Amino acid sequence: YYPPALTGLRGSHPGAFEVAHQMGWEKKTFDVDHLPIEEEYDLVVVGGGISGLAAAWFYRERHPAARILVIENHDDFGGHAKRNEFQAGGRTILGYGGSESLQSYSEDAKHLLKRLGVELKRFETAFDTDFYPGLGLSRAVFFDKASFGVDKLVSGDPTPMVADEVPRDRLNARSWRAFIGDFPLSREDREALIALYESPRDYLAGKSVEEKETYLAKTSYRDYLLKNVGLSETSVKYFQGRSNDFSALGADALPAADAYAAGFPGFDALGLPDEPYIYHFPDGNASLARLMVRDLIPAVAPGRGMEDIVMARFDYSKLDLAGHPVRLRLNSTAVSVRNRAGGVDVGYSRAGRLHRVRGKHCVMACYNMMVPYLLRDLSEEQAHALSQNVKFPLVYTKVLLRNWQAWKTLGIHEIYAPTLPYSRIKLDFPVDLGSYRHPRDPRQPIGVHMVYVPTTPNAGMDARTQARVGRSKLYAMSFEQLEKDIRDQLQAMLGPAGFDHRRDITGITVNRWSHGYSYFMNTLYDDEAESEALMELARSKVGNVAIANSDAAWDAYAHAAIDQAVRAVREL
Ligand SMILES: Cc1cc2nc3c(=O)[nH]c(=O)nc-3n(C[C@H](O)[C@H](O)[C@H](O)COP(=O)(O)OP(=O)(O)OC[C@H]3O[C@@H](n4cnc5c(N)ncnc54)[C@H](O)[C@@H]3O)c2cc1C
Ligand code: HEM
Repeated sequence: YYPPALTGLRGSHPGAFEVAHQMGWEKKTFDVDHLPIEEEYDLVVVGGGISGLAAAWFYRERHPAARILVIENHDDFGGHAKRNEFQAGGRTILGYGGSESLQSYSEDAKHLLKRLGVELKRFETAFDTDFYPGLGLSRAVFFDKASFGVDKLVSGDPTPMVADEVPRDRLNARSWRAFIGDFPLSREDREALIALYESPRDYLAGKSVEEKETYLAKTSYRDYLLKNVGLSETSVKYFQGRSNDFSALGADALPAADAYAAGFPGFDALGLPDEPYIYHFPDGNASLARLMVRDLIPAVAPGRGMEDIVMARFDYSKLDLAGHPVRLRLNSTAVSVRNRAGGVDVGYSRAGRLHRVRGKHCVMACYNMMVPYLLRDLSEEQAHALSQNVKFPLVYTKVLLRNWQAWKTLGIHEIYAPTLPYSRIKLDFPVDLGSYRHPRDPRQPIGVHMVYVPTTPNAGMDARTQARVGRSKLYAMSFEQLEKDIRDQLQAMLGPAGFDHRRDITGITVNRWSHGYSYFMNTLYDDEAESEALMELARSKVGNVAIANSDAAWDAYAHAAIDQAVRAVREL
């Protein structure tokens, strides 16, 4: 029993969500008040992600002898932080199923990393930052026939990005004029894009700095480019999907002020008033989850420290052993949380069967939108606040390739596709850590990472609706349909250099994050003071039940997941 080696439809896989959807969609309720209490703990944690795991860890630090149960509905621990594995040519090749890297922090977060043996500066040498640039490789843009008239792959992209692992002097980029000159657009559209970089103008002339800023927070980037810079509808399509990965929506939902702060073009002349993105374990932040699980339940794997975790062998049969004071219980959907007698009764469903356990304390570390269906003591106001945290769907696909000669031939290590389902397609980060060595030889297998976000661009939707509609679209897609999109797009982009998707793909893992990033405050649709009041109301302590998850901070980062766990534990 070893989830990390599974391929196919992963992420929120079949079996993880059905009981939750009976509560959320059908309003079925699962009461356990008539069942005997089976087990008793000091702390019961709902949700086995980084935040739930952190809550167990900090609670135990404060209560060394604590008995702790973690209830988790996926078939593996870690939530968004999942380890993916491939086998090729005798060796394991690692990938990240979701939460990707760390930055370089509260004292509590520092204290957690140190106690786990995570030295952040180790990545200065573990991340092979000059590997792809040293091979002469650059980032490219892929234009699709349907949108631009013809398929064209344009390399040498100098566009600077928010979470950039490439040293800026090492982009192997061309000039804006040279690079844009190759765009499959009319001469007029190319001149207009080029002038965007070569000859910025004050497109908001007349307005003071304060009025410009107000305007930019209430105007989408797309509209700013359309109405103020004057780019054509065909030009702006170049920008449509650039924000898909880091914000979970396209340029039509990106506030222009947020585009400015992300380094997007168009603002240099308005008169308005970086760190290497290399903190990446070979399986992403699943290492952080695995680190905590081993530290919490030492029978699961041997060793200690950030080096040997990478290839440590986890025995899942040791996760949920009684007597062991910390127990992690997978494939288990919590359905009921109720204060009683200075304790908390927790009900969960497992293989269709209901169970009841007790803790003195409870931390709700699951999706915040799930909490109203579980916590029976919520006022209507707080339940409603919780339900306003509408999470964004994302899909992170791992693809194993026989070789990557087609990438070498095309001179690329990463593609941006403005309008296709997958907007980000890249050879995986080259990272050597512990006994794991990143693939090096283009004749040999390598992992590809690629990001698909089911946005509905230019429809007039607010962000919450784009999120919910995105989930409807994902729900309506079989694994077969997802696989076709992968193979169709890889074939169209790499086909010209000899790629053959049927011959050259030797593994596919689709991590379906239907409930991906936490909601965050979007100044195009939300009022800041109202949004903050909703946030603080939603995470309010309820008796002996505290609420965590990154959701509780409206902030989709592993460090928010840790700090919300810390706050929750201290309240208890
Ligand atoms: C695709 C993607 C990429 C990301 N990349 C990064 C990155 O590079 N850096 C970064 O800092 N952050 C990143 N994140 C943010 C990520 O959400 C956090 O880093 C962290 O993984 C979230 O931890 P969590 O514990 O808050 O939530 P989760 O990981 O979502 O854990 C909550 C868990 O509770 C479970 N649960 C829900 N309902 C129930 C129930 N009724 N009973 C039991 N369990 C339940 C859920 O299924 C889930 O497994 C990324 C997120 C996504 C989706
Ligand atoms: C990949 C699998 C999934 C798909 C395709 C999916 C799809 C959807 C859709 C279309 C909705 C309605 C739109 C919305 O309100 O956001 C929804 C809502 C919801 N989902 Fe999921 N979902 C999945 C997984 C999960 C998981 C893993 C959980 C919890 C563990 C979950 C719990 C819920 C709940 C509770 C709601 C109700 C939201 C509310 O009432 O506020 N779903 N999902």
